Amino acid sequence: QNDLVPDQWKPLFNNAEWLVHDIVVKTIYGGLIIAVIAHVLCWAWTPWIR
Amino acid sequence: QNDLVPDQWKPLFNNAEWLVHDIVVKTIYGGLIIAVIAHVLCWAWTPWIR
Amino acid sequence: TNTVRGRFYIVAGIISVVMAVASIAIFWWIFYTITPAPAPPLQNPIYVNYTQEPTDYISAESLAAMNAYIQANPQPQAVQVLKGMTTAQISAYMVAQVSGGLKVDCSYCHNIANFAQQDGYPNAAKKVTARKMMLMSADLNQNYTAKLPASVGGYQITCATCHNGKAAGLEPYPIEIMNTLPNDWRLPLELDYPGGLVVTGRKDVSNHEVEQNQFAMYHMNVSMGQGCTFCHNARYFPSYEIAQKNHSIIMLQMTKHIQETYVAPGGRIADGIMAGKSPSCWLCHQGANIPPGAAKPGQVPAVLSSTP
Amino acid sequence: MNWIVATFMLMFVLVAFLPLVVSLAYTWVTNP
Amino acid sequence: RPFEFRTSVVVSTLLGLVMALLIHFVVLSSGAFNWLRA
Amino acid sequence: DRPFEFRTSVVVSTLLGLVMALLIHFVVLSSGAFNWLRA
Amino acid sequence: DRPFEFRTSVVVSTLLGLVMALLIHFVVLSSGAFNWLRA
Amino acid sequence: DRPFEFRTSVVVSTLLGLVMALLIHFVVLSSGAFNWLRA
Amino acid sequence: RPFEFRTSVVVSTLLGLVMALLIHFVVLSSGAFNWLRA
Ligand code: BCL
Ligand code: BCL
Ligand code: BCL
Ligand code: BCL
Ligand code: BCL
Ligand code: BCL
Ligand code: BCL
Ligand code: HEC
Ligand code: HEC
Ligand code: HEC
Ligand code: HEC
Ligand SMILES: [Ca+2]
Repeated sequence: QNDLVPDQWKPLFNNAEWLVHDIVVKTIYGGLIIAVIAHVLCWAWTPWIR
Repeated sequence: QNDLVPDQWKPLFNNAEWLVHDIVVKTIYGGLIIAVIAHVLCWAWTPWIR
Repeated sequence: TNTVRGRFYIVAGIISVVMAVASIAIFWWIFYTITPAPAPPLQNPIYVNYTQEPTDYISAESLAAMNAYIQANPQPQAVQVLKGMTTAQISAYMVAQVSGGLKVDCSYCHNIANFAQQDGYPNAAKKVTARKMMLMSADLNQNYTAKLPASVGGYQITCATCHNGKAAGLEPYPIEIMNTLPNDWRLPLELDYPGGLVVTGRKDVSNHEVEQNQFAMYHMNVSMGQGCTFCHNARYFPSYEIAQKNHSIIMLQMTKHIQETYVAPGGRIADGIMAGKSPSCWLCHQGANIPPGAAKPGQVPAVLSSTP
Repeated sequence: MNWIVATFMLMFVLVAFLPLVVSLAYTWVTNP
Repeated sequence: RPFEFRTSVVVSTLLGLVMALLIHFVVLSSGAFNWLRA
Repeated sequence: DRPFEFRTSVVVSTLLGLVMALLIHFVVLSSGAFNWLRA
Repeated sequence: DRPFEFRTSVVVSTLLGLVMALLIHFVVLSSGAFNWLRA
Repeated sequence: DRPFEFRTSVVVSTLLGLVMALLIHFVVLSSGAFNWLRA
Repeated sequence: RPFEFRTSVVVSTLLGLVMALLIHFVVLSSGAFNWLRA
């Protein structure tokens, strides 16, 4: 159960939920990077604030 | 389990609820700062009171 | 009261109420701060809710030729319809109402070098059709809108009615007004009025005829911008206690007359002055109970008005 | 139209829904 | 388990989201700022 | 015991993100500020 | 234990992908930008 | 034990294939691009 | 058994009948063939 979970987050996360949470945060980081690049490219194409 | 939560609000919060509440208040403060910055930038762009 | 639970409940209730009212307050403050006020309707001295201006479709050479012709001809030289008017008045009418109800240039129908010329230039058919449309307007508001009472206002039918600033390409039945109807339904102008769309209590009629009635009735109240209760007391639809129903009977007769006489005279399209385009209630009333292109009383050549 | 009075009246119409929602939530919570 | 805290946070999040959407649409449909113009 | 289950938070966040992506795409497409699928 | 089951995630992903593909194909066909299926 | 049962997968695949076949046949028939059943 | 023969037989028979009826209706409504004309 509470083996890989750090001592601070023991009452919240299980052993499986910690791994799922790690996957989720990595996905969110990748999505944020891709979104930043997409927004920069769209501003280069056509600025939406004039 | 009632640990690390002050006795004043013990009849309301657990320790997990205490951690969730801390996360919520930190999120609120960050959002408030970003909102203030956004309003300043929008005012510099186009004032709405003249 | 003594426990934390009751104090929390009271504080939560007051916080929720104040947050709701403050949210509504700030929403409406922002809304009224940034949202512009609506524009007031037109104050044109001729039209109800229509303007000829800006007159950018009329070139400078056209105005120069108009002024030269007025200077060289105090009186009209060849007029068959517009009688009792000087060249100045005719030109004012042809600027404000003709060519301002179609939004075209003086060279659309005329020859700039000589305004009295009849043929010899490739735009004589336009002038012929324009004269026929003057005669039609005279007839229309001479024996159809002169039957309405004075409580409606006494507005006249002019060129900007039925045109709304376009010369050709007029759409009596746009796709925007076919929202709940089949996109091929047309007004049943081959019937007689009153009596063409009466269904109540009839045993030689069924739901097919009631549907055909309802299509026309929804067309009517989309063309007026109103509900069914503008012309009816909904507790008895046969009743004639609202004056708009009699006004509508007169206007159904007028539009049937337009179909029979000017769209397909004698049953053949080739003899009409319109390109086989049957009228509707929407063509004049563009979502209002008084057409925007209608002329105010006293603003139409007297020969083309209801007074003669 | 005032649009500020109408919104408060709409909020009253909506808050008329609350007791039935509380009844459903009570039934769900009390029957695990 | 007490129902007060979860209910409060859920209603707060819903209110914030709805208010943000409403204000954004109101500002967009007004034309005061350039923003998304043809 | 926990105030919130992880499963509910994941489900809600995923649904909200998908709905918001669709809404923004449709609003921007309908605005007409960008070319996109013309003709 | 496990917050999610693999079967549920597989079903949700398949349904979402199918719906998205159909929606995009319909939008592109109705736009008129590409020649594709013309009389 | 077992995540997916084979019978349900077979049934779902069969129904999905049939539905897609019908949809594409009707789209192509009503598009008017091919001669096929005309007049 | 994971598979029942009766269910497969019933499903096949119903699906064949429905498809035959549908094809007949589409083909007659098409108007391509000179079939049952007044
Ligand atoms: C949604 C579709 C499928 C599915 C499709 C895939 C695919 C495809 C892969 C996996 C992979 C994994 N899946 Mg899976 N998987 C599904 C459902 C599950 C479920 C579940 C209970 O439902 C679980 C527990 C898992 C578990 C796993 C892990 C065993 C494995 C490794 C995760 C990882 O390293 O991500 C952590 C890393 C990330 C999340 C990377 C982030 C992705 C971003 C968006 C890419 C952009 C890069 C960016 C520009 C750079 C930024 C760097 C980032 C900070 C990392 N999957 C669903 C049903 N899964 C991976 C694998 O097996 O390795 C070979 C893999 O490639
Ligand atoms: C500039 C043009 C407009 C105007 C346009 C807007 C618009 C548009 C918005 C506001 C919003 C606000 N405006 Mg304003 N506003 C104007 C003038 C005013 C005036 C005034 C007296 O002039 C006042 C008092 C305000 C007051 C306010 C507040 C009610 C609010 C800012 C608080 C906030 O959101 O932080 C509170 C902080 C939080 C709620 C924390 C939550 C935020 C966190 C960070 C989550 C963000 C979501 C994120 C995108 C999700 C990403 C997830 C990841 C991908 C994983 N405005 C003028 C007239 N205003 C915003 C609002 O209503 O938000 C509720 C808003 O969207
Ligand atoms: C002229 C107007 C300006 C503009 C002026 C402003 C001003 C002024 C403000 C913003 C703000 C915002 N603007 Mg802006 N903005 C513009 C155009 C845009 C466009 C666009 C496509 O054009 C977008 C997408 C945005 C989007 C945004 C957001 C980043 C932000 C709203 C925050 C919010 O929703 O909090 C409310 C959301 C919530 C309360 C819910 C979010 C919480 C999370 C996401 C919910 C799920 C998490 C949780 C774990 C799930 C489980 C829940 C339970 C635990 C189970 N703007 C234009 C250019 N904008 C506001 C801001 O706050 O800046 C940060 C702000 O004040
Ligand atoms: C650039 C032109 C437009 C604009 C068009 C869009 C469009 C379109 C979108 C945004 C989105 C965003 N925009 Mg923007 N945006 C504009 C201007 C703004 C302004 C501003 C002040 O002007 C602000 C504050 C924003 C802010 C935002 C954020 C709220 C949001 C990015 C969040 C994010 O990181 O998602 C990153 C996404 C994730 C973290 C989710 C993870 C996605 C995964 C990794 C990819 C899944 C793809 C697919 C489904 C899977 C493949 C299938 C296989 C089987 C595996 N925009 C202008 C007006 N904006 C996006 C959004 O709402 O998403 C939530 C969005 O779709
Ligand atoms: C090119 C013209 C159009 C366009 C038309 C389409 C159409 C049409 C489609 C896409 C699809 C996609 N487009 Mg595109 N797309 C355009 C522009 C864009 C832009 C952009 C910024 O301009 C972006 C970001 C995208 C992004 C995308 C992705 C979201 C997606 C492809 C990845 C995927 O998930 O499927 C990859 C698929 C998988 C990873 C799953 C594998 C599926 C397997 C192959 C099963 C298939 C079933 C098979 C036929 C059955 C036979 C089985 C046998 C009997 C055994 N498009 C332009 C405007 N786009 C597709 C989509 O939404 O799919 C979900 C889609 O159908
Ligand atoms: C050529 C003219 C049309 C076109 C018209 C069609 C039509 C019509 C069909 C397809 C189908 C397909 N088309 Mg195509 N298709 C076109 C253009 C495309 C393009 C493209 C980018 O241009 C693509 C990617 C495709 C892709 C596809 C595939 C998705 C699909 C074939 C794969 C499959 O699963 O069948 C392989 C089939 C199997 C693996 C299952 C076979 C099952 C059994 C053997 C057959 C049924 C039983 C029999 C009828 C009765 C006997 C029962 C008793 C014993 C008596 N088409 C053009 C526009 N296309 C088919 C489809 O969607 O099928 C699902 C389909 O019907
Ligand atoms: C010729 C004019 C039309 C056309 C009109 C029809 C019509 C109409 C039918 C078909 C049917 C078929 N057509 Mg065809 N078809 C056309 C063009 C095509 C093209 C093509 C690429 O052009 C293809 C691939 C097909 C393919 C097909 C097959 C899907 C099918 C024949 C195989 C089958 O399963 O039936 C063989 C039938 C069986 C194996 C079932 C037999 C069952 C028993 C023997 C019969 C029971 C009836 C009996 C009265 C009951 C007995 C009870 C007594 C009391 C004892 N057609 C053209 C456009 N087609 C048939 C179908 O869909 O059947 C399912 C069908 O009815
Ligand atoms: C077609 C819609 C026309 C447009 C455009 C213009 N005019 Fe016209 N005009 C038209 C007709 C059918 C007639 C004859 C009326 C009749 O009863 O027969 C006229 C007449 C004139 C005249 C009178 C000249 C004369 O009789 O000697 C003038 C001075 C005149 N029109 C001026 C004029 C101006 C200035 C125009 C541009 C604003 C203009 N016309 C356009 C039909 C049409
Ligand atoms: C409603 C009963 C109308 C009145 C009032 C006026 N016109 Fe008209 N006109 C009407 C129709 C339905 C059409 C056909 C439009 C089409 O798309 O074909 C016309 C056409 C003309 C034309 C010919 C247009 C062209 O050939 O391009 C002219 C020159 C014209 N109308 C002139 C005209 C004038 C001068 C009017 C005021 C006296 C006038 N029309 C009124 C319907 C109606
Ligand atoms: C004014 C533009 C009207 C609107 C708006 C509506 N109706 Fe009407 N209705 C109007 C007239 C001039 C007539 C007489 C038709 C005739 O040929 O004499 C009618 C008639 C009916 C009837 C039948 C009356 C009868 O004696 O049986 C019905 C049932 C009816 N109208 C219904 C109706 C509905 C449902 C309306 C809202 C969609 C509606 N009317 C509007 C004039 C006008
Ligand atoms: C252009 C030739 C029109 C056609 C087509 C229709 N109408 Fe009309 N309508 C027209 C004018 C210029 C006026 C005002 C005349 C006046 O002296 O008031 C009207 C007025 C009406 C009214 C009265 C509105 C009111 O508030 O009292 C009604 C009810 C009306 N018209 C109905 C109506 C219907 C049902 C029509 C289609 C059959 C229709 N109108 C066509 C000009 C024109
Ligand atoms: Ca329709």
